Amino acid sequence: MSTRLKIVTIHQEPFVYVKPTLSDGTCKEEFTDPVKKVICTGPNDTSPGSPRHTVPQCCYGFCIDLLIKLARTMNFTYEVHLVADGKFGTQERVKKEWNGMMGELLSGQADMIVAPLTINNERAQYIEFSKPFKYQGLTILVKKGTRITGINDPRLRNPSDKFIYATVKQSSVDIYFRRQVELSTMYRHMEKHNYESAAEAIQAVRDNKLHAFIWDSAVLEFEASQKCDLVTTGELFFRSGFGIGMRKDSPWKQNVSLSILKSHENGFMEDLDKTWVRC
Amino acid sequence: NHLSIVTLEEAPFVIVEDIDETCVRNTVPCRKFVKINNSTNEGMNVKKCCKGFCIDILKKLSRTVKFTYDLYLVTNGKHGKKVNNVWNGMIGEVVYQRAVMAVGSLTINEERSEVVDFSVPFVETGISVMVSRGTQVTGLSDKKFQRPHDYSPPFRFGTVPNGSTERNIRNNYPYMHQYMTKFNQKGVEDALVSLKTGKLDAFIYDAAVLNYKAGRDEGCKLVTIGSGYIFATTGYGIALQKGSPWKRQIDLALLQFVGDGEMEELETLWLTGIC
Ligand SMILES: Cc1ccc2nc(Cn3nc(C(F)(F)F)cc3Cl)cc(=O)n2c1[C@@H]1C[C@H]1C#N
Ligand SMILES: N[C@@H](CCC(=O)O)C(=O)O
Repeated sequence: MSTRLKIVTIHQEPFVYVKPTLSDGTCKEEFTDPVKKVICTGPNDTSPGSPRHTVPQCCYGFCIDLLIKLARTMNFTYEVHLVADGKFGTQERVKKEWNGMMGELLSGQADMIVAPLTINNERAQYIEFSKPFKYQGLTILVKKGTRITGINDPRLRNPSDKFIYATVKQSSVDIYFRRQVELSTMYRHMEKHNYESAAEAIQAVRDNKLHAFIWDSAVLEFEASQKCDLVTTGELFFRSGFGIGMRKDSPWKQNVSLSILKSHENGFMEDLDKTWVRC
Repeated sequence: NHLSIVTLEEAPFVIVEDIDETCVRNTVPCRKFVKINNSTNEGMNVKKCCKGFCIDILKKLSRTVKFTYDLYLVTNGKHGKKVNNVWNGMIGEVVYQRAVMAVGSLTINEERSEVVDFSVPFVETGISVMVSRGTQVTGLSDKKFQRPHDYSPPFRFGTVPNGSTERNIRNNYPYMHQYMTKFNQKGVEDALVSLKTGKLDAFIYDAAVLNYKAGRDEGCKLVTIGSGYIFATTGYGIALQKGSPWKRQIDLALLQFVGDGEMEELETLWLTGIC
């Protein structure tokens, strides 16, 4: 007996902060106004091909504030968990299979995806995306001192083992560089250096391991505003939106979108942007 | 397969021209019903030519989604206004099934979404504020807009009513709205002239149109406050009948156009400016 919604999310600052619980299994009461926090069960152990031990964790950020607003608006009960494999989600050949939160949602392990999940053709062929709650693009994260003109820079268009540039494995950035033949040369360099997570990639730019990180501007711009040793370069390419993901059959699809439109019109979405996003 | 499509002129999205004796270059044929006189319902469909950003989008969706169309310009209202729970404009055309879809500078909003289905947004818009360069306003939240009579003389500002902008101001800023109605403008062109000739201080309007207008302003006098800042961000979408079988293929083709860099090609071709 349960008409409670299974919500899947991923660790992605500043949208989803993931921190451990206190010694009693509760969240450290923080303040912006109180910081609204949820219990999010997830694997404590990263690394591929390793056993995943589900532990309660604390979840907060732009997307959590958004979920709470969605639950209160549509009158739904929910429970939150982090994506077991730590990925956003691509369709790979095994017969083809979706991995990450995409795989999770399509199998019924999740009833909803609440994360900075990019709306794209490949995913929209299989799932329902709400109206976007954020419009953003792709940019490049370099170390303060590195110079690049953008996506048309010869250090990227003409790759070499000298300058290492990557993205996140099983992400939409991976889907974009793979689908486009005009970027096949760049995709061939990237495939060898792609990280399991954006945090790992961001740290690798801090530790001189990675020299350029092609990622979502909403995340890169936020990162550059905190970590002054890193800066974003060039304008925005593949301008895309972030949306809520549901199965095509979902009875919440029309109401999820109306709530998002409401929040854009009444300033709520601009509030989240001020609270969580905006050297 | 052969769809009735409604549009409305608004440059650079929809541009209407007179026929050459057919439609030339990048123009598609569009009809407009023109009344014989004002004391009859009798009229005739005049053959015209349509081009612009949204017309190129239609041409691409026609080819990709594999449909043919009969494009017409709305004559009852403009974009869409619900009067006594009865929609006019492009929205009304779709609601009352005279059009399978509406293509144009059509803003996605919550109340319109209740009566029509929208495609994914394909142009970022919302509310922007145009002023002569040097006007000290922080944006819609500025006390010059919020409490205009706290100023001697008061700030003179208006919008073109009956569209999504006035609806948003009516809903969010009740005092600002009732104050604004004396500065209502017949259209964009009138509004820009009033600004340029000191009859108006600020023009509150659709972000995408205002940014295009600022980018093409002669002498670059007129600007949008902030780096072309957008309040109540939303987008332009194709409006379709509730539960339309065309929505799916149309969303997929639009997201395909973004993936392939076809969107940026149109944005470069139609929307880039000097200023
Ligand atoms: C290509 C494109 C162009 C404009 C655009 N503008 C908004 C602006 N916008 N629009 C809304 C609205 F909810 F009204 F649709 C919310 C926001 Cl943010 C969101 C958005 O995602 N855009 C997109 C991506 C592909 C489409 C998708 N999905
Ligand atoms: N694009 C607007 C028209 C202009 C406006 O009222 O801001 C709409 O669809 O209503």
